[PDB]
Amino acid sequence: VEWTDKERSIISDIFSHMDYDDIGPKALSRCLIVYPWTQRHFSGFGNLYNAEAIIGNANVAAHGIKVLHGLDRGVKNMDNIAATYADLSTLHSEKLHVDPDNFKLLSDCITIVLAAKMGHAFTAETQGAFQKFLAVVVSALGKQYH
Amino acid sequence: VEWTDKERSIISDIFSHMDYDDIGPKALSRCLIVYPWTQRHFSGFGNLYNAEAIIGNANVAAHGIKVLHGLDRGVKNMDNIAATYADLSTLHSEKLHVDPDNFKLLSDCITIVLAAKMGHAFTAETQGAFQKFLAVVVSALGKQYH
Amino acid sequence: SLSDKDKAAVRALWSKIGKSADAIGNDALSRMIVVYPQTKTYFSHWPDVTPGSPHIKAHGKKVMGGIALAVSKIDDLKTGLMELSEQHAYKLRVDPANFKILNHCILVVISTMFPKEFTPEAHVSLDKFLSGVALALAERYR
Amino acid sequence: SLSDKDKAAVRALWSKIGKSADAIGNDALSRMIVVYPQTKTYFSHWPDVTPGSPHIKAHGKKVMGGIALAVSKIDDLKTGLMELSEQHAYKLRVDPANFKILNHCILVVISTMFPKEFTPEAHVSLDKFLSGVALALAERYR
Ligand code: HEM
Ligand code: HEM
Ligand code: HEM
Ligand code: HEM
Repeated sequence: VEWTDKERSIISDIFSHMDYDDIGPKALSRCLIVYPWTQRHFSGFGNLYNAEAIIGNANVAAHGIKVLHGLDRGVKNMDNIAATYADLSTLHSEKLHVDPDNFKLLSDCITIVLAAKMGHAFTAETQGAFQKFLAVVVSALGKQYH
Repeated sequence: VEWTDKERSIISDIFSHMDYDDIGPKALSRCLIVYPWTQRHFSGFGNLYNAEAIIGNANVAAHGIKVLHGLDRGVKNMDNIAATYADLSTLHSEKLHVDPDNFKLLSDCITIVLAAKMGHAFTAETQGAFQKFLAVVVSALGKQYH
Repeated sequence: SLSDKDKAAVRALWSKIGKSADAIGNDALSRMIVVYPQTKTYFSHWPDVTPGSPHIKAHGKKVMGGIALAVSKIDDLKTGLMELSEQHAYKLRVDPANFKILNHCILVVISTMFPKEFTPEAHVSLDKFLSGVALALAERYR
Repeated sequence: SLSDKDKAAVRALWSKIGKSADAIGNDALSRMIVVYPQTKTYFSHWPDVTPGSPHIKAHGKKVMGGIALAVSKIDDLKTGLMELSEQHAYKLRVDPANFKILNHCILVVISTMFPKEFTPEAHVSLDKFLSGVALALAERYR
């Protein structure tokens, strides 16, 4: 797995400043709102016939953070992300039967929520860095869809 | 990725009974028509006005045959694919200006044109192996586009 | 968008091949979960999921019905297909990414089964109609 | 296809944001050449496809310039963008791939420029809208 060194730092800088309590909920909210099919694994968590509710649904806040903390575990093991996520990857499939394209949508909403926070700090360079990381981890989590 | 023996097997077989000089043109011909933006990279050809021209064009057959041979290297070195297509990428990249998306397109057509060629003996299981191998080649083929 | 020619294309082709659409939907369905097991998240409710599965035999039937329908609504897929939409979109929350795959397989079962009729011309037209269908199927999403 | 919800939110947003259109395209076009190097393929003839080159700059005018256009022609983009669907097809034969690329990059820029306005709700509609825009540019491909 190739990682230039600027890349390393960027994903390090990014994962240092980022408010997992803010972001996380916001990013799962937008993906449930922007890609309402992904809601099939967060249905009965409250009136999903609502943005404002979804936004402010507890259930949803929580898993979003798990998501971000979960991405943390790969921010350390930057050279073996697969083995890292293989469990989680073997989980989301056999356990909750999740559509691994969904992992695509959510990363995007993350990358887009993240953007709104760094604002003008989120450089093109910063976007690539952040985005290729997200990509890499994404094969990882759909890996054991078998 | 890894390869079962069967995958190894199925793939060896496919390319061996394949008629390199016949499915080549057919699949590349078929791509240019179904995905006409891929005629981009086939400028000076002389008569590609309508489909039937494309089909009856020498400079499409060549490459279309060119292309099947180039996978022999990947059938040959099943597990050094990446390294294998290294210079071929950079070629298509910095000189041929081939869009990477173009690769999956041609993949998809090689498959359809082969499935016609193979009929019932293009089992689902054969398709899995064929597409997985073509994938790995596609990816690698868009790998040195910097 | 679909042209007069494309529409003729896909109606010619459906005329010659439609006789075996049951036949066509079993394997195209067979191939989707094999070649793309990730799509099994869905039919994992199924008592039987391997090709050979009478559940699969039976459902492939359905999908080409649906594609019989869509050929009959080709001038207005969005309207023709709204009940199918809301099912796959509202109820079944399928991901639109998955429509691309069965069409791929539909594209490939047809070529095996109707090599000489599945022209490159026939193809570029059925392919547009298939996304065309994917688009109609996705009206009820967001 | 765009509801009136959608057309409603697309306009308000762009009514809100549409005055930065020249900066949004530079930034967004810079992102594209930067994060998705393969897109540089379409700028080979460009003296130098550096980031945010003025030629790049100016060109983001045009790009974003086409978005405003798409705004007003929102009620029907097919008719609305055929000149651009013609340029970006028979002339440039641009792979439909990169439209979604650009489209994603545009949502990121706007996101960075207008976190207050770019609500979720104003994202799905602007999302669905760009897709229709993506699809109308494809109109003259095949
Ligand atoms: C970057 C991608 C993702 C990562 C790293 C991730 C990470 C995690 C983590 C750390 C857990 C907690 C495990 C547990 O509590 O037992 C989890 C559970 C779960 N994930 Fe995600 N997730 C991702 C994306 C998704 C997506 C897109 C979906 C589909 C909506 C999803 C569905 C679930 C579900 C339903 C659970 C079960 C929660 C539980 O019972 O604890 N995940 N995931
Ligand atoms: C399986 C995918 C492909 C493989 C293995 C492949 C392989 C090759 C090879 C080895 C060459 C030899 C260099 C040469 O002829 O100068 C070549 C030529 C070329 N290829 Fe590809 N190619 C593939 C896909 C494509 C696609 C999708 C396009 C564009 C639609 C493309 C455009 C070209 C062009 C323009 C040439 C130059 C031929 C010449 O100038 O004589 N290739 N290809
Ligand atoms: C070519 C596009 C598609 C067509 C024409 C189609 C057609 C159909 C039809 C006719 C039904 C029968 C349900 C009813 O009306 O009672 C159905 C159900 C269903 N479809 Fe599809 N479908 C398409 C794409 C997909 C995809 C890509 C998936 C998932 C990978 C999917 C998943 C399902 C499921 C899970 C059911 C329910 C089966 C049951 O009743 O147990 N559909 N579809
Ligand atoms: C939102 C979608 C897009 C819009 C509204 C748009 C708009 C435009 C406009 C208005 C022009 C010509 C202006 C003039 O000369 O008066 C143009 C030309 C061009 N566009 Fe775009 N475009 C879009 C997508 C793309 C994408 C995704 C690419 C690259 C992958 C691209 C590459 C080009 C190229 C190569 C030209 C011709 C001149 C040149 O770049 O050398 N366009 N486009």
